[PDB]
Parts: sequence; C-alpha cells; structure tokens
Amino acid sequence: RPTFYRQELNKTIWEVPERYQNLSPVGSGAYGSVCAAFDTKTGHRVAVKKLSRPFQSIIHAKRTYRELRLLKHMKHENVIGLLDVFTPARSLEEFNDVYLVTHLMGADLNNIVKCQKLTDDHVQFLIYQILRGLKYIHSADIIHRDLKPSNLAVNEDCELKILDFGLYVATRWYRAPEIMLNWMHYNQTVDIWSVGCIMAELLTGRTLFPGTDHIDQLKLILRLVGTPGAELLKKISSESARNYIQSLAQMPKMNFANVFIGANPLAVDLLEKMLVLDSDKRITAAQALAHAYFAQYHDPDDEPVADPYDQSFESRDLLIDEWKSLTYDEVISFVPPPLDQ
Ligand SMILES: CC[C@H](C)NC(=O)[C@H](CCC1CCCCC1)NC(=O)c1ccc(CNC(=O)c2cnn(-c3ccccc3)c2N)cc1
Repeated sequence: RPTFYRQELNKTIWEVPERYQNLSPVGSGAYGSVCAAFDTKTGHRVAVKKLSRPFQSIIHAKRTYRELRLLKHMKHENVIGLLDVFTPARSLEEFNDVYLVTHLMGADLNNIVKCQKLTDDHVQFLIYQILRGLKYIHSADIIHRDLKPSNLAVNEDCELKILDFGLYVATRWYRAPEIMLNWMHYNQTVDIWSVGCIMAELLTGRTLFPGTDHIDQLKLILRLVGTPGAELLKKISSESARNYIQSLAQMPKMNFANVFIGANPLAVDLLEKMLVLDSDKRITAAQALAHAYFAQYHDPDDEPVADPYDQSFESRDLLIDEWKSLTYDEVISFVPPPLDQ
C-alpha cells in the first residue's frame, strides 16, 4: 500500500497516492469531479476522477461497479483505458471512495468542429479510428449508446479515443431513430447511426439533425432518409409507433449527393450506408472499416477484436453492500498496464 496525501479542491476532499502530484481541476464540472495531475511513476500527465457518491443507493452502487468493470476491460488504442484505480480505504468496512486514473486527453470533438473547418483527410482518419474502436467494443457485445462529439477525445497528433463522460450538445441529435421511439428492436448499429451523424457534422460544420425533442428529431430524420416503406413497417411491433409513422405525410429518401454537395463521393456513399432507417441493413463497424473511403488507413491485420466480457451482472438485483463488495474486489484485483512508451 502506498502513502496517500490529502487536500481540498473546489468544495471536495481528495486523498490520493504521492505518486500523483499537482492536481488541478479541469472542465468546470463538465467531466465529473476530475483533476489533471502529474504521474511521477511515468513522468506523464494523467486525469484522476473521484466518483461522486458511488454507493449512495443500489443504482449508484451498480453504476459504479459497471463503470469499473467496463474500464478494466478496455485495452485498445481508440478506447479510453484504465491506468490505475485506487481507494484510500484499508478494508471493505472503510471502503467509500473510488478514484479512476486515465490518460489526460487533449480536447473533445465538439471543441474541434466548433473551432476548425475539417479537411476530408482529417475526417477519414478520425472516423476510421472511431470505427476501429467500435469494432472492438461491439465484438465484446458492448454498445456505447451515447456517441456524440463530446464523448470523443483527440490529441495533437489526431489520435482519437472513445469514452463516456456520462450526464450544449444533446444526445438526441446523434441518437438512432429505433432507440428514440420504441426501444425493443435494436443492435450494436445504433452506434453506427451516431457515427454517421458525427461524420456529417465534421464534413459540413453543422449538426445534421438538431431536433428540439423526440418528435421533432424524428421529423428531421425522415426528411433526409424518407419515411419507412412497407418492408420496414412490417418489422415495427409498436402499434403506436406504427400509427404515428403511417400518419405522417410520406417523404422520399433524399439523394445524399444533393445534400452533402461537394463532399468526397466515397464519404457520401459511406453516409448512405450508415444513415439507413432499418437497423438490419445498416453497415457494421467491421464492414465500414473495409469501405473504400478508408483505403489509406484500413489494415485488416491491425483492427483487433476484444476478449469476451462477462455482462451477466447486468441482470442481477443486489443490495448496496453487495455491489460495494464486488467493486472492492475489482479494485483489489486490478493489474496495472505495461508502462513502456
Ligand atoms: C456514462 C457512464 C459512465 C459515467 N461512463 C463509463 O462507464 C465510461 C467507461 C465505459 C466505456 C467507455 C468507452 C466505451 C464504452 C464504455 N467511463 C469513461 O469513459 C471515463 C471514465 C473516467 C474518465 C477520467 N478521465 C477524464 O475525465 C479525462 C480524460 N481526458 N480528459 C480531457 C481533458 C481535457 C480535454 C478533453 C478531455 C478528461 N476530462 C473518463 C472517462
């Protein structure tokens, strides 16, 4: 066990190993309660997040467990990973705080489309890395669900990582129509819809579907992709949804070349394959990586899948102290990653 030290920051108590020095709050609450720090073990900048009230209820306790499990699992260049997890408690009885250490990333993509007017080459590379990280998450049967520009972080070298900072830019604007309305018939390709919205915004500098609510959101969507045909109506089990959709005045699918005018036609084509209404026909991450738009970057020998992830906990109903103990176990069993770089 290392030696900890204590300080107070922006109305919060922080007790951390001496290893971590020069804590400095970042993002004014936008990221959580998170400090930039200096890691004396590596000489690298890192980010340290202290979870807020991790075991206050059964639901917080379970979220805490889930976040820890997911973070310990992710080992891929384009997915956030865990450098360290610690608590100052010496025993389960004392266990009340969880700190998570990750790389400190440079900026989000909201703060890069909001700034730059992105080049086609930069778009290729950024979307390539999203898709590469998604192939990996998807292969472990993990669905992101909340993909949007503020959940993507990039460095000065344009190396990208997928993350989720949790609860300016609304989730609904990137959310797949099938998990907007009903929530039964969806797959991993809800994330691909989101990548299509993101890519469009990087190309044009404009939120593709900036709806004010779920109804307005759907309307903006149908204007581009057209109202569902009879083949897709057949697969809608929600009576109210089906009534709603068929109640609307029918709209043609737009030709995306007439919308994304002047874009690389390989970009346009890929967008037609991502932004399809029927989730059974939407391109997967794995398929999209092989799309000719990523010719400069695709390497089918360097797009790894994940080890399987034991998600069985998600269907369990346990007490706070049980979720707590399980999280304690995962803290104790943590093996830090290899440092060499
Ligand atoms: C919404 C639920 C909870 C809250 N989510 C999770 O469970 C996931 C892990 C799960 C995983 C994430 C990616 C794939 C999908 C699932 N959890 C994290 O992703 C997660 C966990 C911990 C952190 C800690 N790091 C930072 O805060 C950080 C890093 N870079 N910067 C930085 C700084 C300036 C400019 C730009 C960036 C930060 N502020 C960061 C993300």
